[PDB]
Amino acid sequence: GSRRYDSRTTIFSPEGRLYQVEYALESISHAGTAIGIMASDGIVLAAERKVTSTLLEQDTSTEKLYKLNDKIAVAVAGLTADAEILINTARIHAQNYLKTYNEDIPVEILVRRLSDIKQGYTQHGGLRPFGVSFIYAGYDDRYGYQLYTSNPSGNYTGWKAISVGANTSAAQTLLQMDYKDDMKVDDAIELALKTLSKTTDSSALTYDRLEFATIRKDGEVYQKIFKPQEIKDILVKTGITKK
Amino acid sequence: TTTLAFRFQGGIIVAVDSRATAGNWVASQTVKKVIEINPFLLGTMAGGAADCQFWETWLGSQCRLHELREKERISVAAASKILSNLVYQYKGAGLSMGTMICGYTRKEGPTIYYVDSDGTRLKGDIFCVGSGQTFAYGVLDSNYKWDLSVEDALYLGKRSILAAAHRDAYSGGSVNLYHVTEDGWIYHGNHDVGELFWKVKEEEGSFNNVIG
Amino acid sequence: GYDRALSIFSPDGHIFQVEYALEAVKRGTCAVGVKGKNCVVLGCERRSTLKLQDTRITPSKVSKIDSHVVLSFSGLNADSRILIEKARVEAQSHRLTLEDPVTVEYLTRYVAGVQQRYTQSGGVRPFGVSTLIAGFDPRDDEPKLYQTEPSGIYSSWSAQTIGRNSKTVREFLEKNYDRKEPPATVEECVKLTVRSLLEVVQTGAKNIEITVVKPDSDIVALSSEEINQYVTQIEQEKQEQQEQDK
Amino acid sequence: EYDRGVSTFSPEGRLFQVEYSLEAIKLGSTAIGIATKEGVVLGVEKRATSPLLESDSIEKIVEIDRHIGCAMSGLTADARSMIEHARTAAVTHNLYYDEDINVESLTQSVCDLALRFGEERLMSRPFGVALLIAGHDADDGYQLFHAEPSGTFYRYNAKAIGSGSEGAQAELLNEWHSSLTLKEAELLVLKILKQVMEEKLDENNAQLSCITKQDGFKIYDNEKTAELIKELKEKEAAE
Amino acid sequence: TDRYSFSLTTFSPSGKLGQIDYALTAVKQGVTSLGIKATNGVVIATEKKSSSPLAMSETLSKVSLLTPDIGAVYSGMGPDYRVLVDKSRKVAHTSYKRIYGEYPPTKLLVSEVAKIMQEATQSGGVRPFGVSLLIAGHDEFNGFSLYQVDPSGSYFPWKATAIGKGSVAAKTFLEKRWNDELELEDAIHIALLTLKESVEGEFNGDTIELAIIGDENPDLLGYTGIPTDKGPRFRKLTSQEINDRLEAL
Amino acid sequence: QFNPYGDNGGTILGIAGEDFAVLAGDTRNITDYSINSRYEPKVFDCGDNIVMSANGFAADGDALVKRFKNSVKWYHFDHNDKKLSINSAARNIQHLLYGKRFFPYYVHTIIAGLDEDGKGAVYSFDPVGSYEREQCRAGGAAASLIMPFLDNQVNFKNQYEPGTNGKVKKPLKYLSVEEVIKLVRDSFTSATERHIQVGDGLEILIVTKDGVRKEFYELKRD
Amino acid sequence: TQQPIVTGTSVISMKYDNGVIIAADNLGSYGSLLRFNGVERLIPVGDNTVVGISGDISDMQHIERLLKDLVTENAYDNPLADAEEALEPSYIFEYLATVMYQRRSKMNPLWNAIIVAGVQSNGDQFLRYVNLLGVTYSSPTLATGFGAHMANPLLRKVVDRESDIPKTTVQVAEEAIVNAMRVLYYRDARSSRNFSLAIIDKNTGLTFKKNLQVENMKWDFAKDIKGYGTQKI
Amino acid sequence: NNYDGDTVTFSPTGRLFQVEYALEAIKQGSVTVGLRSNTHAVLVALKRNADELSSYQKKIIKCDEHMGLSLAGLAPDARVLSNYLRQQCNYSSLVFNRKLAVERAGHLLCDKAQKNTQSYGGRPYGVGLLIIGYDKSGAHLLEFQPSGNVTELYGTAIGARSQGAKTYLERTLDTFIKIDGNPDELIKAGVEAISQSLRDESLTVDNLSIAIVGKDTPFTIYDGEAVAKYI
Ligand SMILES: C/C=C\NC(=O)[C@H]1NC(=O)[C@H](CC(N)=O)NC(=O)[C@@H](NC(=O)C(=O)[C@H](C)CC)Cc2ccc(O)c(c2)-c2cccc3c2NC(=O)[C@@]3(O)[C@@H]1O
Ligand SMILES: [Mg+2]
Ligand SMILES: [Mg+2]
Repeated sequence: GSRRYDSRTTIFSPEGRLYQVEYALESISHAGTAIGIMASDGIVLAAERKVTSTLLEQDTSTEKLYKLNDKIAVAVAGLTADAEILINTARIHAQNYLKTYNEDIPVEILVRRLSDIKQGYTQHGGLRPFGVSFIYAGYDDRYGYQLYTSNPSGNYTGWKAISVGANTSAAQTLLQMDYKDDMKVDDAIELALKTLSKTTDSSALTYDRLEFATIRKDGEVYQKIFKPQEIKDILVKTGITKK
Repeated sequence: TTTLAFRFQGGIIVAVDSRATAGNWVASQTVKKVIEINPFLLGTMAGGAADCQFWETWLGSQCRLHELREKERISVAAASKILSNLVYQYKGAGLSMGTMICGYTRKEGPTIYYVDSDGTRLKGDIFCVGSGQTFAYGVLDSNYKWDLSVEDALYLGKRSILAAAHRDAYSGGSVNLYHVTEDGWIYHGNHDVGELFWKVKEEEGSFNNVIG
Repeated sequence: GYDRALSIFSPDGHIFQVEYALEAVKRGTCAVGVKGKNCVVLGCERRSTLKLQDTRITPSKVSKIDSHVVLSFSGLNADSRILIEKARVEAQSHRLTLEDPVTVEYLTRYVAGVQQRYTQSGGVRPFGVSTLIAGFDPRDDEPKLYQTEPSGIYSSWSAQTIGRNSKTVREFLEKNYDRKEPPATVEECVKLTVRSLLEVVQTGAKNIEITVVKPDSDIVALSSEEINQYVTQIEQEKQEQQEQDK
Repeated sequence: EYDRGVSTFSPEGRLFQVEYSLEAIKLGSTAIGIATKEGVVLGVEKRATSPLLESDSIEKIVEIDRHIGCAMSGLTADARSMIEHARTAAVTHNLYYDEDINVESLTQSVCDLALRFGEERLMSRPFGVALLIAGHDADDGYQLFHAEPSGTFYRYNAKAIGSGSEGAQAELLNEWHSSLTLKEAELLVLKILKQVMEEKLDENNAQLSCITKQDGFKIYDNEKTAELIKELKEKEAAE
Repeated sequence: TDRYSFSLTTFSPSGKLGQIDYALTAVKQGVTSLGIKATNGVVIATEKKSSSPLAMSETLSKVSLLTPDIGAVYSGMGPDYRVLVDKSRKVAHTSYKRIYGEYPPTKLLVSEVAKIMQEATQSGGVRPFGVSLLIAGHDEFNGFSLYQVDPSGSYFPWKATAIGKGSVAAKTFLEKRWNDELELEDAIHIALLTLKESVEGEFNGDTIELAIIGDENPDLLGYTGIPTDKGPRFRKLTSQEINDRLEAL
Repeated sequence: QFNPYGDNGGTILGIAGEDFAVLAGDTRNITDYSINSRYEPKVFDCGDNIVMSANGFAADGDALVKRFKNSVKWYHFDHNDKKLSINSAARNIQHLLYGKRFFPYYVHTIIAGLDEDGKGAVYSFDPVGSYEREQCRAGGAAASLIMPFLDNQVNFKNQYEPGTNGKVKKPLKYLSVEEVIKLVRDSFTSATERHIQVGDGLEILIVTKDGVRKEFYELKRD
Repeated sequence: TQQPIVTGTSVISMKYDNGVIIAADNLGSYGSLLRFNGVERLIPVGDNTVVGISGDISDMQHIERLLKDLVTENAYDNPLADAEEALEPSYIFEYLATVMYQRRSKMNPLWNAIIVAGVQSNGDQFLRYVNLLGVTYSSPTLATGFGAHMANPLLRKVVDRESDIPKTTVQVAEEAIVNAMRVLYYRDARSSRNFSLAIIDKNTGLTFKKNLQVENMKWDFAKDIKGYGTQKI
Repeated sequence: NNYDGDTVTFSPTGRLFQVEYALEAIKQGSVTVGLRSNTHAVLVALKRNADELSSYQKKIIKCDEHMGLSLAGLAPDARVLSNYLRQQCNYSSLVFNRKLAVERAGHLLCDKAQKNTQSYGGRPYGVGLLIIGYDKSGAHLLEFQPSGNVTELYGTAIGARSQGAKTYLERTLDTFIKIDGNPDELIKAGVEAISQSLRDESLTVDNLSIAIVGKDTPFTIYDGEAVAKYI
């Protein structure tokens, strides 16, 4: 009957690879570039909008950076709708942890929950995996600031600076070249902006094609999503653009 | 019903009566209230007859399963907690069972657990359960010593069951006596209360109020 | 509702999904386990690809199931977390229902049964992970080391490696592991572990990660500095051997 | 490819997965059982993959009950659930009837699980392991059964399964008689295993076990098996 | 029963999701529909191409009301649009009004319909929706908004855009003609001009649908006496109004 | 208001001999102060030399007997037609009864037959399955009237050797089949005399190593 | 059913040398109100079985439908439904009794007392009883309700044992049944003068008499009864 | 060809192939013959051993004291169907105090197999059955095929070389149909019928199984020395 139409998403290749996982990674390779950099006093997320038009309302547009929690945010690379499904689930899990323990959820717990959801989609159900890669930028009182990365394979890793999406190899090479363990948050902003401007397939890096976020620090952290005017200001300040 | 079990230097002594009553009518006096779970574990049948018998036989089956799975004797704590979890899963459903699981293992030594239908699981040294638990408790607590010989401990358990059978109306029939060492349990005979009373009265100088 | 039989037999008698999971294990990082006289040592290779990783938050290859037993793995990281979580839950359940922590063989048997079930259920692919489970039984000082394979096969080992280039490290161990004289002290065991890894790691001590398990729940992961000291001693001895030959 | 049903009948009137599991068993380790009026002996080739493997952890002979033992040949991981079900069935029959379950009844209950596969009353694939179930009951005395993933079971006076089964079976067919003793059965199992094993048979790559009405199911420790191997060497060097 | 538990939309080795691209292509082959956001309201418009001249075009509405202040137009497969508008009308109550006592904001209703379409692209035994939606809404805190929803489940906020056959040309005309200081009538005029560019047949108030999310019309509320309750903002223009604004041009 | 239980009276008695067993019961079935039937047997042969009775609620008794006969049929079917030992039947009946632990079969159960050693055997079960093997056991309405009498004439209780001044008890012996039949008939006649629910007829099933035979005897009808 | 509403009174039945006789009044009582007349409580099944139901009339109609469905199902794929493979009285009984005991065990019984009377294929007389509790008993005389109290002594005077069945003629049994019906009409407040009577003879077959009435009633002595003790006029 | 993957797929000629593959599985099984007179019904089966150290697979199953069957093909499917038939006889005897009619048993088996020969994921049964019984109509012999076709016959045979036994029964029909009240003669007739289907084999006490049912004769199986008088 229906056996003739099953794509069998959760099967191994003769080489020992998950077909749909590799294909989702290839899909995300064509998506926008998102870069996270964790300095000693903050975390910076910078993403490039693949969808660009002169009539695109960028004021109310959020296609790359989403707030999971007052302490945790995510940069997205890939299918926006699958990412939003996973983001809704992550927000629900974070609030469940908050209701259970009366303490904000640690970053790795949420990251592992999302990664296990992704993994379960790659081992059973016969359903397609989520074509989304996440860069988590979070803060908690245990590990301080934290940068994580998760892919459709269900694997999650921790990074000082990381990039997902298009041209991740050149971005990672540039970061390894210019990253320093002692650098501050503004240095991370400059490094992320320069890496994006040097790894963008577009002509130039402008405010309309950028989303920016900073998790900074009292005993309180501030999660600031940059507005288009703030993005243009930081672009003209870091020397990438002229005004 | 009167059941007692206590651990001493020689091992564990278990002693039960054999009377089963439905009100004022003694249904039987040949009841075996010591359930031979396995050659190393014993259980006392106090409370609901069918409940205790059925669930302790099921406990023996589960112990055999554990031994087949782990190639090792099940610990007294493990079997007692199996029975406790079962009865707790059947809590409020109407089960009435106050039992003692007694065993002698290498890891735990001599060990006695009290498991009741209310889910209570208590590791102990001297336990009496049943309608005549008070009488056996009195006798034991008065004459208990860890340094008792096997003979003296057996006689003490038998005498406590005898006192219970005498005073308590719902306890009687005959006394079943077991001695549990590390190599397993040993049956030490069924003693008819009717004749045991006269024997103990003549030899002990007790029960002077009764005339014979 | 998805019950597609993915792990099925081939005309020659093979279950190709299990063998492909084994190949996925082969593509994973190398891990090794060695039995001492009073300890068990687990070594694991770290991906020397990117230097931007955060060593404080990245999940380590050696994971604790209970206070006395640890589990390393080779293969898909995503599939490993499922096994680790199930193993920890079963360890707590065995503590709760038995009032005695799991034996290493029991936890290994549970993991192997989970994997075998995953090799014989509909709509489910087998785990692309092969694990090494090491520890000490409760109230026992004898070392315990076991290996579990995606097919569900589990077996005890004096010393065993699984992952990339596992054949080379296994040859090294079969040459250098004396069953008659196991590594007496912890230092000898850790040195043998690092020597086993150095035949394949080739890059440096930062890739090698070491964990030591000693009886009564004495589990400690060695810092990169101590591992580097061990590698430096081994390299100095190697130079001494190259100069004595001359 | 994977485009036909797992319960599909071959044009010759056979199930694909059953025959393929039989092939998988043919690719397994050797297991030989011999039944005599004094007991049933089961021997298995451990077939360790590397010298670093501890041969003690190769349990290919298991105890179903005091009166029923079982040896496996093939995908031994698949046999874990089968052994668990067999043990549970034995203890459950004991609880229900205050008696030991008959050997043939246990073998039939185990075989009943074989064809419960297909596309939650079904599993994905048949088992990839054959079983030698030996035992003793008061009705039919000592019994040995071969249980296949085809749901079919046969009572053998002597049966060998796994790699090198054909030659071992022929040797059994020529060397077995109704007056064989227990020690003779042990020596015969040892000899045939040594013949079919690629490695030299010693007390570490082979394992012996027996089932007697008195002592039950006893797996021979390596020392007694080694002494029996020495006896067999003395018998062969002087024959 | 439904044995199609496996996904029908999977990743190709090229990384493309096949059924999503095919549904987007089917959308591109659909009748043009556009939306233009102004300073005092939003306008959505489309061509009412009928199958037969015997058919009554008024009985088939391509511009539907989702909530009293949120409407939607489409380009693609009519039946998919009908089932999506029904699902959206119901989800507006179940996942907002019945919980918060207020009509959902435009962004959240768009997100809910996008979640429906994403599940259609990912669930088992289903093909993605062969439509692209332009949803124009107004809420008190975010003001006026215009969103586009694609078969993939993605959505984007637009100052002005179009979809369908003449999508590219329409978008170019809007890029050339739009500004952030436009009144509602100016946006209606620009939409009518773009549609006249995108239509070959007759162009009158009887062959084009056009609705506006503008001011509150208390005459359409149906009851008087509650000052806090004001009229709905969604209003579909009558054929007479469209013909008047066409003769004006 | 619906009471799912009822009482049909009746009295059954089982005595175990050295090489025989006997299970007898009155044939009277009643309800309140009226007689429903004067010959409704409740002692059934279930095969394999196992006689069974479940006295009390006649519906529950018939149900339990039917279920046990079905269990014996399936036991023969599933286990190479193996004969069901009396202890195995007793354990199976315990499990059958305890299956309805919270909706008990309002019946006291008594089975009789021969054990594996060829000796007579009788097993008694309470409504929820508590089972015990006993030499003699009576159940039902007149149970309280018959069980003491048995103690005086079967187990020789309170009977001491004459002239020994109560020092030596009466030597226990194995009663012949004729003696146990005499005792059963006297017990049932006394029950008919003193109990209103016992009478009409007495049916005895005798299980020997040659099979099961019947013996019917009239009783008073008042 | 937890409480009967419309109720049917007594049913009586006995055995005779060649078969069985059953009878029941035609009254449906709404408690104390004699609400419905002409309510047939004897249901014939084939040419060898009659089922007499007493109790809740709704459950009686349910059992009627069940018996009709059982006949229809036995007719299916059965070329011998006319002969060897026709519904025997024992089959119909055992089915009804299983149903009654099941309904009892589910705590929702059929508030009825049923008497199945017929002749088997071999000519043997079958007479058995079931109730809402599932209790089954068989006797040469069987009755429900007040029947079991009053008709049973009169009917047992004719057939006290099985040995009296061969000696009892059809006329004697029918006369005894009519006398029992008259006695019930005398001393049963929920009885009816109109009743129905079925005779299942292994030779004559099934004879079904409806609209029968109680005749030869003695009421003259009522004229002499005055007051309750001391009164004379 | 391309229409043999499922039992849910119809061939262009209107043929369900998986059912024919099951029938072929039966054909390659052992030979079992059935024959009945007016008073008795006999099943004669030739059991087959793997080798000389193995036992002979049982081919006759007892369903009830008045009905039994012999199998040819997959023993597991035979056991499943015989267990279902036991359940149906048990249900009849418990709910209706009535011996199950053989014809109704055949109807139930037919519908049970058809349930498998029309639905996805389910394979047809792989065994043919010969059911003997004695109901109120008399002696009955039925042949059941996993296609769902059950046919009542005076005699028949299934398995390897079954055509010889079938032709023998066709020739000897008027002879054996009149063997009433003599069990041993019908047993010998069945033995001759099954011998008409032997090639390089001879009937021994170990390979022969017999089953007899009829009036005042419950379904009884004869194996081992019990068949020595018929060889
Ligand atoms: C035997 C050694 C220790 N146990 C006892 O000694 C105890 N049980 C018995 O005697 C008898 C056995 C017999 N053959 O008589 N059990 C029943 O009768 C059964 N009742 C029934 O079926 C009924 O509901 C009808 C009303 C009776 C015909 C089983 C049962 C059910 C629910 C219960 O809550 C209990 C027992 C129960 C629990 C705690 C203590 C006692 C219990 N019941 C009592 O009677 C007693 O008090 C006695 O102590
Ligand atoms: Mg009386
Ligand atoms: Mg009287």
